[PDB]
Amino acid sequence: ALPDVRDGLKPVHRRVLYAMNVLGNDWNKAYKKSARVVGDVIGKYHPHGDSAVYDTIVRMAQPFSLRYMLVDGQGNFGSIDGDSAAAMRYTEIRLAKIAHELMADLEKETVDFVDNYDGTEKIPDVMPTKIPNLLVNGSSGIATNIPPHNLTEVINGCLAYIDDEDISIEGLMEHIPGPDFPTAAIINGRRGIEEAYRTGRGKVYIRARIIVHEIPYQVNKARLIEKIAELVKLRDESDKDGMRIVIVVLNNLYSQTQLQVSFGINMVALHHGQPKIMNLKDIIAAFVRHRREVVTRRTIFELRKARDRAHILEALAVALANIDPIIELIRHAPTPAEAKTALVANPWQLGNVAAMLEDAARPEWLEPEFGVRDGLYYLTEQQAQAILDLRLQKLTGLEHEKLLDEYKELLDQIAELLRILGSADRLMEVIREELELVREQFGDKRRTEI
Amino acid sequence: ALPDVRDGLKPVHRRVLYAMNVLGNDWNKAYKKSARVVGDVIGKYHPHGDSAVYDTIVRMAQPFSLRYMLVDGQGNFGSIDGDSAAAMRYTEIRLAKIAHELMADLEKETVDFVDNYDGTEKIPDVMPTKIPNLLVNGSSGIATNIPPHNLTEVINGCLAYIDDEDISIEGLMEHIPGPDFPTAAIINGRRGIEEAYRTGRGKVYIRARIIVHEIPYQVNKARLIEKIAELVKLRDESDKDGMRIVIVVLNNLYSQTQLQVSFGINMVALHHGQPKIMNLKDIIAAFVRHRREVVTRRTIFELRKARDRAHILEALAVALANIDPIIELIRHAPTPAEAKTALVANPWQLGNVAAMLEDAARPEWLEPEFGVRDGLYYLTEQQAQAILDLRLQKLTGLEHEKLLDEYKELLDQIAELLRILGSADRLMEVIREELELVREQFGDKRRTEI
Ligand SMILES: CC(=O)O[C@@H]1[C@@H](C)O[C@@H](c2ccc3c(c2O)[C@H](O)[C@]24O[C@@]2(C3=O)[C@@]2(O)C(=O)C=C(C)C[C@@]2(O)C[C@@H]4O)C[C@H]1OC(=O)/C=C/C=C/C=C/C=C/C(=O)Nc1c(O)c2ccc(O)c(Cl)c2oc1=O
Ligand SMILES: CC(=O)O[C@@H]1[C@@H](C)O[C@@H](c2ccc3c(c2O)[C@H](O)[C@]24O[C@@]2(C3=O)[C@@]2(O)C(=O)C=C(C)C[C@@]2(O)C[C@@H]4O)C[C@H]1OC(=O)/C=C/C=C/C=C/C=C/C(=O)Nc1c(O)c2ccc(O)c(Cl)c2oc1=O
Repeated sequence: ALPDVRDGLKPVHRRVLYAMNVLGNDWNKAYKKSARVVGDVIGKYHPHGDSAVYDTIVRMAQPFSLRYMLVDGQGNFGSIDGDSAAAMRYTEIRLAKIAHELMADLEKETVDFVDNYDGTEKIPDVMPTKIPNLLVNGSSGIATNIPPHNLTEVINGCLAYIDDEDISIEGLMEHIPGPDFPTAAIINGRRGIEEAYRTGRGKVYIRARIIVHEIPYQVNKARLIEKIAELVKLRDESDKDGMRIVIVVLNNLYSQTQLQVSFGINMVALHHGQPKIMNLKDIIAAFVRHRREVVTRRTIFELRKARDRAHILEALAVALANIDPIIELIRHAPTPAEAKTALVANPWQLGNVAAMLEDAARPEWLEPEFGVRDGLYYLTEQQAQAILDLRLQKLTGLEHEKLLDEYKELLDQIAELLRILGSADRLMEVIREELELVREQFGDKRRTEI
Repeated sequence: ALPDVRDGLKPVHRRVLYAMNVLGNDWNKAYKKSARVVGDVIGKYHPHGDSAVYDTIVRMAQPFSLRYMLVDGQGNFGSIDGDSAAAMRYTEIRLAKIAHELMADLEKETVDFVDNYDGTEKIPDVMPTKIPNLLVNGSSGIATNIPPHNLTEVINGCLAYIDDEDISIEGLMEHIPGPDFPTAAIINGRRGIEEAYRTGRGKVYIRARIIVHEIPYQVNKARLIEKIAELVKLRDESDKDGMRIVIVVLNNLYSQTQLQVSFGINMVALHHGQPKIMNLKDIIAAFVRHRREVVTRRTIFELRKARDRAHILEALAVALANIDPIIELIRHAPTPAEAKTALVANPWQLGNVAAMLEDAARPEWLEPEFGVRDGLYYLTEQQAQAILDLRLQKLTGLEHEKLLDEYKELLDQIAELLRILGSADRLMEVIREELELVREQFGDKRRTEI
């Protein structure tokens, strides 16, 4: 019921986006019918059959609901007049490009996973988000009430915090002057913004921009129009190219109608598994600390993966340099178990890959009796099984070359990853550069006037 | 909305059972949560989110609903008193053993498949059922109304029809004297049974077996009890070990209460894509004709599959008999494309598999320039790619032996399949023997007294 402070998501949102990721329902592939994603979420992650899962998909696609849409939707996803989306069998969805940034590096052991409801699947506890989504898209529930914000502004605030962790709320507000609604309009109550940013709680007012061009966030246009007719105890000329409501009285309309509304900001989020009231700085610090954890864990993962792969490739290169005796050995083995034991029994000469093979690339788990030792290769059982799994086409010149090239590139990736892990400065710089690139790729203009 | 005469299923039932088959949710594996199957059905086959999919799962598991349950359910699936099943996240299901007979040989091109709703999946149009499910489990909908029947009886009727296609309705009724309800009780109206079997339509009456031990099919026990209290302008002592309702008056109760109900038999099913009223003989003939189509198509499929596999294995055996020159060829090939062209360029000597290799096993699509020709093997490109895909462990003695043994068994399977396809007598005998085995494995005692 409360969003996680780190990714801004509640469980239902996270389960939806996760299912889309697992489906490969990517920004650069064909749309899928909404029903497919709904069915996957219901069966694997959120085993309830009411309207919440599809409702969440629909909200995440509506440009009048989310400041940065997380779902790219095609078809009828409803309108600001409150009409419903078409049924899930008709609408088409895929991940928005920015949703890939929310889930960047999820496959790289960057976040803890928890059991799904039947213990057959894992689900991330939180997304390894590059986007400060809690602030930029906001959240509500009945309690928390966090308005959306401009991504450029929020990223600038994160970077200012990284530069000076003692930055004041006033300092942060030089970069983040207030909320930014997808529906634009006007905010009127600067003290309310400051009190929210300082304490977590502050009430602000949102005013429409007689011709009405923009209305407050979360106001239903058709209901607004009916409300005006009822108080009159007007035409809607809006279209695809923008909103246009046609109607002294204006101040009166602002006084008794949703042409002005209050927004009670109440920044409550899950923080270390507990609900907590959080100010602007708490929220930014939590996001930054999350980036530190993610990037560290990612770098460790990549280093491990690269060493593991390089280790398998060493075996393959040695076998392919010793192809005749390898074949002679396997052909005379009664069974695959005996071939594997014969492979590991006696070390192998390195041949023309000697220079290429001769500590940085050794997996940390590899005991000292294995690997290159005195110009000879001592294979593990796993390495022997990889030789036994080699297809005959890997003996052709090009496939042999590709393996050697892959090994060489891994050696360079490993040296680089060690330099990064070994340097707090490098690691912090990766974090910053990632934020800055997010700003360059996805940052847009402010819409709401403060 | 109407069941297919051949499998007795409506689309929703077929989509449920199909999803369970695709999931591998088999009788001899662990139960899965109902929600998983629901989610898969909704996402892939039946993209509507109301109660129908789960309701269908629940009905198929209830021993008071289906004469032969198609779902094996564990947990609370509701009762004859009309209480609801527990929610889908709590109940556990797998296919009943007999449901595997309903879908036997589905993977062997035995039935036509149709597009699912988004054109990303195939769904069978009908199941290749060994079970005459329309009769044994019945159907209803608002119209068709077909009561359930005893499997032993119905199979005996099918076999009697196969022996004499001119069998009369009276002849069939020597094997099938009437319906058989899962809830037992008593049928009172033999003319109604005969008129239904002769014409498709007949009305019959079902009577409870004061102590009530059995009640009519589709009667809710709790509602029956309330109905008796209302007319009285009694205790339920039923338990896990059987039904027991405790209450001259009896005849009166039979006259004004569901201790007796009418069942209007109306045997309407889909037949060649059209709704048709069908008599007993029409229904049996349709099932038998379906078995003829299935077994023919299955036999053709197996023959094709076996020839295809044998053809790939011939290439592998020849390569493994020529392992040195094969390796020399591939090692000196600049790329896998050049290795493949070199493999196919020149025919191969047969070596010690000559006797084993030397028309019955040739795929029907294989042009005469390929295969064994004058003691030499001419490879296709596909066969060359299979050699290139061979893992080094296939050179060990045991893996080499397993390949040769597989080829030998395929040769014998192919000779047998040709004998069957070539003989209407053999083919009809397979059909009969399959029915008889169904009767032996799944046949049980009559429950309802006529
Ligand atoms: C507290 C509560 O509501 O409990 C519900 C309970 C009463 O009912 C459960 C339920 C309903 C119906 C059925 C079921 C249920 O469990 C049987 O599971 C059932 O599915 C039912 C069936 O009908 C069957 O009968 C049925 O009828 C249909 C189907 C398909 C299946 C079934 O045959 C069988 C099955 O057993 C769902 C259950 O819901 C849950 O467990 C969890 C709900 C989570 C909702 C989160 C909503 C979030 C909204 C939200 O965040 N608003 C947002 C914002 O304000 C918001 C603001 C800013 C912003 O940026 C964002 Cl992104 C925002 O995003 C937002 O989403
Ligand atoms: C004619 C009709 O009823 O149309 C329905 C239409 C009115 O409503 C459709 C529908 C309902 C709800 C929703 C939807 C629908 O399309 C949105 O698809 C929706 O799912 C809805 C949502 O709530 C969402 O809002 C929602 O609220 C919940 C979820 C999870 C998804 C959504 O957020 C979004 C989604 O767009 C379903 C739609 O149903 C169908 O298309 C097909 C229904 C087939 C039913 C077959 C029942 C068979 C019973 C039967 O055979 N009885 C049996 C016997 O008597 C019987 C007798 C003997 C025997 O042996 C057997 Cl086996 C027997 O078996 C039997 O089954």
